[PDB]
Amino acid sequence: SHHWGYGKHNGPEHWHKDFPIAKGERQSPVDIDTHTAKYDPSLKPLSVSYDQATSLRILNNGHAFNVEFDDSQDKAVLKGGPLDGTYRLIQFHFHWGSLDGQGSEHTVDKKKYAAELHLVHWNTKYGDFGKAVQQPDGLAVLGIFLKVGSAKPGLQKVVDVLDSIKTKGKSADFTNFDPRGLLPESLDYWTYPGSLTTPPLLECVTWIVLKEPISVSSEQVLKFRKLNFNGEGEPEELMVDNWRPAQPLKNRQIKASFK
Ligand SMILES: [Zn+2]
Repeated sequence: SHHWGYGKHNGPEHWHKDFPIAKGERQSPVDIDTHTAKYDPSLKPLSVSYDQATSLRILNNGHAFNVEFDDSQDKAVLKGGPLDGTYRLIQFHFHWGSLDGQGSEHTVDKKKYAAELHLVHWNTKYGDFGKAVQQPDGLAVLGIFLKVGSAKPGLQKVVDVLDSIKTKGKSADFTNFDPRGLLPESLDYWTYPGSLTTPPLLECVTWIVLKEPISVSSEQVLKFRKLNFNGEGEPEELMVDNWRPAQPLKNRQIKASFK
């Protein structure tokens, strides 16, 4: 079959066997070379409208945990920046490390952060998520780096329920979560065309990666690292290092929103 993971034999280096697009022209993540990434003055202001965001549930899918949202109307939408039209938030999740010095998928001048938050939106041009993922302009993912320092109050509600979804397949109701509480103070960003960073690795993503990291506490990070890849009863495999390394940039240019 096409089971995949982050281990020695089922991890990113081997994904291509089952998902040949893994060696495609627009794979993610990438290293962001700040020297070559040029200001684009044509990028419009980035707009997030999250006041009416409706979170539904949190689940451990054996690779990460996802917080899922009602995307049936324009209640949590990303617009502007590089984007044409309206993108609805469907879910967010994180990637993180076993150690603070690794965990991010994107890197900045080769620097790795402790983790990376992905807020996943899809383009209402296409009428549902399934249709959007099949298109180069189908998704917009807002990438937010985490470093370890001061606790992040707006993360605490997430961290506080991770004990209920320790293992693969677990889910719980998760309402009234405000994703605005996960944002940094500056929304300066880089953007480039790329892919899902997990199988099926489709090249449907406009990446928007914020320059300014959020700070989270070592306590919050420790809670992430206590999660399991495995299901209940199976041998323990700590959910850590669920990040894909930098892929070749190939022909692509990375644009900066800031002068
Ligand atoms: Zn992700």
